[PDB]
Amino acid sequence: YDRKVPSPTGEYVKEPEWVLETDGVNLSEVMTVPGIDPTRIYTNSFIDIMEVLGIEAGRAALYKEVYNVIASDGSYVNYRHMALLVDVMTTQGGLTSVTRHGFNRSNTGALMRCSFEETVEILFEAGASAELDDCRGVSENVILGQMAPIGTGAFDVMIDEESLVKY
Amino acid sequence: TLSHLRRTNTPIGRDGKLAKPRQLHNTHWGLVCPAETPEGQACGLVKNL
Amino acid sequence: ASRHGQKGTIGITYRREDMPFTAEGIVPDLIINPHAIPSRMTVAHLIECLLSKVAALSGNEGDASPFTDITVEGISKLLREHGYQSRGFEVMYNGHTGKKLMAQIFFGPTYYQRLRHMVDDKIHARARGPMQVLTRQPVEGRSRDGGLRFGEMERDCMIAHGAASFLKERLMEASDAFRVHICGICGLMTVIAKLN
Amino acid sequence: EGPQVKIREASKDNVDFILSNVDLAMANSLRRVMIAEIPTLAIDSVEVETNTTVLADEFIAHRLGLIPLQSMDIEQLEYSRDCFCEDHCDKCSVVLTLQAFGESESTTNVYSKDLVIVSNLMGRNIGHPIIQDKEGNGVLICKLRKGQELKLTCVAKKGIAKEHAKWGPAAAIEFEYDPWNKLKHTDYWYEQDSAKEWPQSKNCEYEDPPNEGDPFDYKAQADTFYMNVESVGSIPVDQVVVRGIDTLQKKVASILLALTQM
Amino acid sequence: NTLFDDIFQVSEVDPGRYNKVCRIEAASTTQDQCKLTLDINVELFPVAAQDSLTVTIASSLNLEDTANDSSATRSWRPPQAGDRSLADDYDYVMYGTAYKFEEVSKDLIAVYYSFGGLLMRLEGNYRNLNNLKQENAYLLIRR
Amino acid sequence: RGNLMGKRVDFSARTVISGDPNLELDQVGVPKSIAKTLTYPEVVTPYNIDRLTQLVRNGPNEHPGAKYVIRDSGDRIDLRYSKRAGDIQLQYGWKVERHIMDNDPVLFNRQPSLHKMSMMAHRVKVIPYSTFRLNLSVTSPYNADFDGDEMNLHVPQSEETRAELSQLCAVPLQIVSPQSNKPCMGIVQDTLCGIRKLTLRDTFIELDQVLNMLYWVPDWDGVIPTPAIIKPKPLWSGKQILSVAIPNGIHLQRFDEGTTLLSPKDNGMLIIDGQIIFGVVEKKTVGSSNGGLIHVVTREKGPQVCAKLFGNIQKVVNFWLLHNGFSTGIGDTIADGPTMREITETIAEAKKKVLDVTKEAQANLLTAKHGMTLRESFEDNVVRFLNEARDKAGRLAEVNLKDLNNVKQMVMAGSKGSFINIAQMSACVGQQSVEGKRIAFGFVDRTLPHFSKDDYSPESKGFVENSYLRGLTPQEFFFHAMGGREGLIDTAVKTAETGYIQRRLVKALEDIMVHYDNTTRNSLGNVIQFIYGEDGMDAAHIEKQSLDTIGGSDAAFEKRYRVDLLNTDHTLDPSLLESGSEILGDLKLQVLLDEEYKQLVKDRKFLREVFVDGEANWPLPVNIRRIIQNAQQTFHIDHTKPSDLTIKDIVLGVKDLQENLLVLRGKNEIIQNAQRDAVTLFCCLLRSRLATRRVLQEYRLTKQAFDWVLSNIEAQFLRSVVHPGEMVGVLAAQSIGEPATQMTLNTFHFAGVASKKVTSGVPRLKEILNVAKNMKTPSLTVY
Amino acid sequence: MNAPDRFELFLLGEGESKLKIDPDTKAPNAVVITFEKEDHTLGNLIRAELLNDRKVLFAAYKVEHPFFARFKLRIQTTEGYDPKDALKNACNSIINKLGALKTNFETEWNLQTLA
Amino acid sequence: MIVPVRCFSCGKVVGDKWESYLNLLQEDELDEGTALSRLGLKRYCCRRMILTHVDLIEKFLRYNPL
Amino acid sequence: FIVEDDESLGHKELKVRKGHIAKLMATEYQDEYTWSSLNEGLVEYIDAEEEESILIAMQPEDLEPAEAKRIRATTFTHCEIHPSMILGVAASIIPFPDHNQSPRNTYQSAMGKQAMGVFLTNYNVRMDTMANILYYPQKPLGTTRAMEYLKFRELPAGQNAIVAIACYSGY
RNA sequence: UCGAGAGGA
Ligand SMILES: [Zn+2]
Ligand SMILES: [Zn+2]
Ligand SMILES: [Zn+2]
Ligand SMILES: [Zn+2]
Repeated sequence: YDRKVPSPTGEYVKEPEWVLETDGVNLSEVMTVPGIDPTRIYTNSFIDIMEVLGIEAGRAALYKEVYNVIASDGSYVNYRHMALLVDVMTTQGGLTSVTRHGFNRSNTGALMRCSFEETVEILFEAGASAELDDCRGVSENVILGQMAPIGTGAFDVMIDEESLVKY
Repeated sequence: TLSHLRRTNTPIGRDGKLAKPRQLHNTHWGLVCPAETPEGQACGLVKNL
Repeated sequence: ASRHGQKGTIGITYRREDMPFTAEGIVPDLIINPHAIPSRMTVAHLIECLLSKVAALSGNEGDASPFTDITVEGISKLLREHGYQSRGFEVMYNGHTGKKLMAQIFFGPTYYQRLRHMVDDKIHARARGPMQVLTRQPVEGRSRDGGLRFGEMERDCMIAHGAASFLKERLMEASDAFRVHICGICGLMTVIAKLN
Repeated sequence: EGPQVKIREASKDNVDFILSNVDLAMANSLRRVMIAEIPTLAIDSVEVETNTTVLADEFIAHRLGLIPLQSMDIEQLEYSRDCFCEDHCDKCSVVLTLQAFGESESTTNVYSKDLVIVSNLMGRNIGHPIIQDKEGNGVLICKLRKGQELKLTCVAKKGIAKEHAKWGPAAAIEFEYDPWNKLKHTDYWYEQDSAKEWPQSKNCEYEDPPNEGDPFDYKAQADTFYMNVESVGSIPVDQVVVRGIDTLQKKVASILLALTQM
Repeated sequence: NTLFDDIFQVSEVDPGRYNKVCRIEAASTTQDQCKLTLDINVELFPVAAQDSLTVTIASSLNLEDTANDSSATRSWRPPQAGDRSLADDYDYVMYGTAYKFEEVSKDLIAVYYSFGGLLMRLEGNYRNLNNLKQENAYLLIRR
Repeated sequence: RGNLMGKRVDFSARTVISGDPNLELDQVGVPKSIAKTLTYPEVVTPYNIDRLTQLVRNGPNEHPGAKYVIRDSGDRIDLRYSKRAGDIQLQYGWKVERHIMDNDPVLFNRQPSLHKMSMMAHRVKVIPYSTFRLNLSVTSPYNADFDGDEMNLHVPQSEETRAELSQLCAVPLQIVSPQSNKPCMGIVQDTLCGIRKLTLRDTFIELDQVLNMLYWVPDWDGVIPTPAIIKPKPLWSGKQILSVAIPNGIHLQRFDEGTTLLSPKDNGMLIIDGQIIFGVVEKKTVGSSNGGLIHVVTREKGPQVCAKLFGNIQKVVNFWLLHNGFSTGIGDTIADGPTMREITETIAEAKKKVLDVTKEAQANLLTAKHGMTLRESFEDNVVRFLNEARDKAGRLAEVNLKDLNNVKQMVMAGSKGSFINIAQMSACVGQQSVEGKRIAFGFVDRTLPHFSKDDYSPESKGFVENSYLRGLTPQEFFFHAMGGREGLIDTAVKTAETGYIQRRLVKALEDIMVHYDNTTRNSLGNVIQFIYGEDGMDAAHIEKQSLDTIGGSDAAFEKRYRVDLLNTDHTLDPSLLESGSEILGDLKLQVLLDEEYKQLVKDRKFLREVFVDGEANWPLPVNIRRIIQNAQQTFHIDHTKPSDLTIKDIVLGVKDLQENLLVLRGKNEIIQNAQRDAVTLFCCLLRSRLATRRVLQEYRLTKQAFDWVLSNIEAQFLRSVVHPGEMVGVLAAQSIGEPATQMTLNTFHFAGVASKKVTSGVPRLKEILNVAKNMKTPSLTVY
Repeated sequence: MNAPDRFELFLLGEGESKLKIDPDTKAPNAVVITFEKEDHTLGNLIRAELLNDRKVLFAAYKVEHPFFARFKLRIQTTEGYDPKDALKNACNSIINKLGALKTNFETEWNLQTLA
Repeated sequence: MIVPVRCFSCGKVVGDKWESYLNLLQEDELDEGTALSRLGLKRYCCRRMILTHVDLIEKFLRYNPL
Repeated sequence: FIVEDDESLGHKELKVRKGHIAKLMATEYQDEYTWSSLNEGLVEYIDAEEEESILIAMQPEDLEPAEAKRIRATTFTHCEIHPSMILGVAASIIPFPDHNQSPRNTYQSAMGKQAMGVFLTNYNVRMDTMANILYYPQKPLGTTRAMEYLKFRELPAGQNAIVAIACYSGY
């Protein structure tokens, strides 16, 4: 593997090295192996990293894949797009799924949840365990068809008195 | 009008596990058309003889 | 469409005058674009344009056929002897000014076919009409005067755009809409309808 | 006395010639006018009494418009819209009749020999279908067998080809200039040889070859416009070209006339 | 007023995938140290190796003015028919605009021109303060 | 799902879309009916009455009209019938259901709209013939080919719902995709295929044709230029005449491939003050690219200025092209006679290469690669030779073909064409494979009965030696017919799969928005970010800038950045500065030139920790490698004359600016610390650009020019800050839905990293989003 | 249907003169003239003719849209000299040039016989 | 469906031409290329017009009238 | 067809000879020697299973004796009639499908169901819910042998119209 | 209306 690294002169130069790739996932014990860098050593599966290292090192490895998945066909997306979703799955505590189970069981609003996949399932668990709705969720304002706190209705306009008398 | 006559619909379930079926099998030589098939939905499931 | 899968649609019509002409005074029955063939990789089309011209000029119905030992070089030889350029290209003049066109248009009678999809039976526009019997929203189908379904992802766009008030009115009077009276204590459809 | 002309050969339906001291634009504008802006006559409203023929009432109605009619005295006839009559008349319309019955058990063929003008001629060579068949029955209509009937009343009205191609008395204009391509307006596509691959034109004979060696003409201008004009029969091949010049300066006479008005 | 006076000898005629135009390299007589890259059409004007062609640059033409914050004269007027004469005596002739003033070696300089699409490079010295800026300048060729 | 989140709507229309060059970028060709079948309400205001009463008396049929007239009460006067349908009293404060008119903001939807785009505000232009006209260049955000493709709608009703389209959703607003921080639309088809042939040196447009090309620009001043020559005929350079469409006050620089500041191959691009200097126009030059003119045009000039350019280029280019012409034939895809012998000898070495290796596999003397089995290892060797052949056999005809070949020209510009498209059509198709593996033996040990048992030869294993030009053989046919079907089989599922993903993302996203404290939260108040995308910037304002500091040898950084007043060889020539000698040998002023260098060198080492890959080019706000180039064009700075300012002015000026580049105002330390943490990189770039030495050595800045730059960079950065209310998270959902829609429709060839190559695109993306403990790709990199 | 009528292409509408003279405010001594019910047929041979004059500083025609048969025509001439007369002269000269071909060919056809 | 009156590309009358063409290949017994050379069918658009045409009308006629 | 190893005057050749052709042609001329007469043992019906154990000769010319144009065991049991016979209905109507890309032809093997033309002759008498006909239909200029059997030269789908691969404005 | 099938891109 070729690697651009700084020459003692100051300049960054192509300094190749030997990297050994596998077809197995065990880090907990391969890290403990001497004669290998236990810093540069990245496993394909981010799910191990999150459990081995920690959630912030987990979000870090989550982007790497998310990025390369888009970077594959030579497609580019501005960091903040992928660094939002990646952070989204971690900002809960552990790892969050982007399917029925992971996010549709979250702290989120009852009417904002029954929108995605599980419809009558989320409507029964909400009414029986008695829960409130923020009426801040997009789907909620959409259902109600009222001035949503989105761009245009985020803030709230009121009448001014100073420039009313003035003109 | 002819193309609706020399046609073959297939069902689903029971079998069709870690198999094709859609993908043009070698055995479809001469018997079935290699290009006549309806895109998306039942593509490669409904063949024309 | 040609017998290849080149689903063409008209996007303007010109008559004889405006249309370009060969030295013999031949105007094309229609004009395609050079951009179809590389993305589709439709080669059999280019020979169908070709082989049909020889088949028309010789009189003898030229055999297109699938697996037949016939080559374009074999076709070109019979076309060269027919007086016309063997490669198919013909020197054309701009129907507007008369001034010769730098590039020579490929001219050949490709067998085209009309499709059962016409705009006059595709078109629709609804500005308030018959609403759904149960849901009180516009009906479906152009025929029964049915409004265009502003899909789930269309909503997702008015959200992203930051159009909190577009979709606020779009979900209401601009489509469905409704006025009700409810209890402050219970918050349900329970107030008895009288008003007057 | 300025722009010169020389007829190569002239037939009953075609005229081949050459044009000298002429602008290229005016040369191309000449064909444009000859194609569409040439005033002719043809059917516009086909009235039906009875039809039993295997052709749709509108299939026939279309066919007719395409059948050529003598338009030698076109100008005398007035445009229907320009006329003062409550729709149609003799001064703007030429009524026709196509009565037919499949008496002959055979494939009863119908031609121009079957349609009769039922309006006043006004002593003018106009409204006569063009027959060009050896047996004397030009342009085939339809066919009938036994009890099949067709009785019509097709009505001819003025109009130019800019309204419908049926009033197009230019069958196709053969247009060419600079066959040796000294002016170099076209880039010849070639894989081996330019001259060998590209067909040499009939018009090469009537022009000076480039002789080679001498650099391309810097002060280049287009001339020697070779043309063959084909009529359908509606109007004689000589009138076709002359009326093309007549209407063109007319379409220009209108502009200055209006300029003065404003 | 003039801004150049020199003669150059044809060194190379290079089409380079092209047809109507040719890349040209030449050397000056007045100074051997001085060189040129000339881009030039052929169809009308043919070129042959080792030829004496009286080259010139200059700005706006005439004797009077000499002109007061145009700058053109404004837009453009056709060559009339035979009225008004500038430096018509010269053969080929072009119009373009400069862009780069490359610092070669001590006294040596390279000035880049753009004749719409065509380009021009030249070397040596003696040009200095009177050569360019304003960047807009013509081109003249004789015999 | 079908009544609340998406429901049937009133004031909507659908009909087939059509391309048009004579239509504007922000325009819609609403059919002469439709805008007659749809109604916008207007209040009887004194600024419309005469137009309105005329339209009411124009009724619901004579094109611009009105169907209903609403009174002071709940009465709706229907003019389609009515008795006073022609009269109409027309009183103030009354409503009118008026027929849509030209330049009337309206929502345009191409189903399925995934991203923010595909849902623009096209100003109406009512035209005849039953089809929905639309601009050619606006086929990039919708991704719609005009092949009987039909489009949806929604006409706004209130003036406020309309203001939302007009001011937030207008088509030039969406000209730059925050997705890839680069443009959404660019020049395509004929307008791309033509412009290449127009912008070159071999092209000369004669005066007659030229005069009209100038009139075709509706923004053309009336200033006739001077022909690029004189000679016996006055000719014009295609670029020179195109430079007309390019607005004067814009400078572009590229330098690609060759590029020698005088390239003979017309490589790269140079445009100065809306004028073409040198180069050829390609997909890279005009079309949607991270600097490809349009990106510069919008950012530097304006969105309306750019929207106007889009139309200008189209009409002009297309005009020359209708008169120059274009075509393609069988000949355009014909390989030369000697090339035909040489293209066949390419397979001669290949059919030998395979055999020599096959004979090794049969005689048990095969080495058999690591991890792979003997069978696996062999197939991988035989697959390499087949590609090696066709991928070079493709270059064998490509390089051989002349430039006058329009097929090469179609690919040379871009528009519609790639290297593989010529290759298969002209040279050879290659080996067709299903599930990566070649054509397996369906019948026992044989692929077809027309072949013998155990025929591992490429001919019998699925290789297509022939070209499409040569035609195919029954075997070659059925083999490509097998591998061709598989393409469709998967691509249909690939397109159905990307669907469930898009929703999953956007749903889990919704509520996510920038709140009024740069805090990216949601419905709850659960903080996703404290600063949006770690900088609090709107993604459209960001551009790929090279940080000068990080690069070069430590010697070159000192040679370009170290300013030592006390030195003789490491000081400034007083020809650069005004007070050059009066400031020389100074000790109290050198304090800052050391302190500047402390903060300037500090960056290089910190940055090297950040971009460990040693990469300088990064997407960042405010294009400074331009604001400085802008001064040299505007102020016409010398060249000969010294700088009108001193060192005390630079070092402090640059410092005092950083203070003003605010994002978060909050008094407390943490928030001010976060603001420093947010600007960090921008300052690293700013300091790399505004180094006290650089400003004078190459830049040449006066007081007027420098103080302007400081004020420009400040407003441009404060302009660059994110807009609180931005649905940021419903966004960055489809700003990932859209890239995922394509991609996988091309993915195939190359093993070894077989796991990662197969578990790419959508297959591995189900694994990612769903987050499931299933191998597919367990493979760990060992450093 | 939605499509227009075929006669609309040559016929003149409700209050639309075959010519509309307006002055181009962008350039001095310049004019813009719209040709309702008219196409290339005229504009092209008008472009070619106006170019031939020496007093003509500018001449260019533009087919607005192929939908509607109206082309704009911009003419700019020498200071003091009116552009309408530049059009008036050329318009007449074209008829003089045309009338010449009408007769040259007329006699040339009598001379030619026959097939 | 009866010989299509006038060619679509050029515009030359093709009504009378059927009876002649249909016999020419029978009364004289020769190829199409010779018949289309005669009849004055110069350009190919006019030439195809007849050759590529199918006279179904003939088959519709043998259906008893009503 | 059935191929056999014996040839006293040659080497190997299929059981069908130049005498059987004139024998079949006589039946076609008059309207006795049929496909049922090929009971003779000159042709065989090869099952989906029976195909597993067989060897078919592609072109009988290319695959028979000892020893520019497109790219070109000897224990043959049977022989192929024509590789055109591998395609279905609508696929036969496609000219040079071999010269074309495979999915392109798959998209075309659907357009045939959208085509206009004449589907029958009776239609005038035959009352129907939705029917489309062509004013002047035309048989193709380019013919693929199989069309003669599919009656496409008798009941077409479109017309042969002059196609100009042009860049005549941007429409 | 409701539930099944054929196509549209
Ligand atoms: Zn209550
Ligand atoms: Zn009640
Ligand atoms: Zn009267
Ligand atoms: Zn014709």
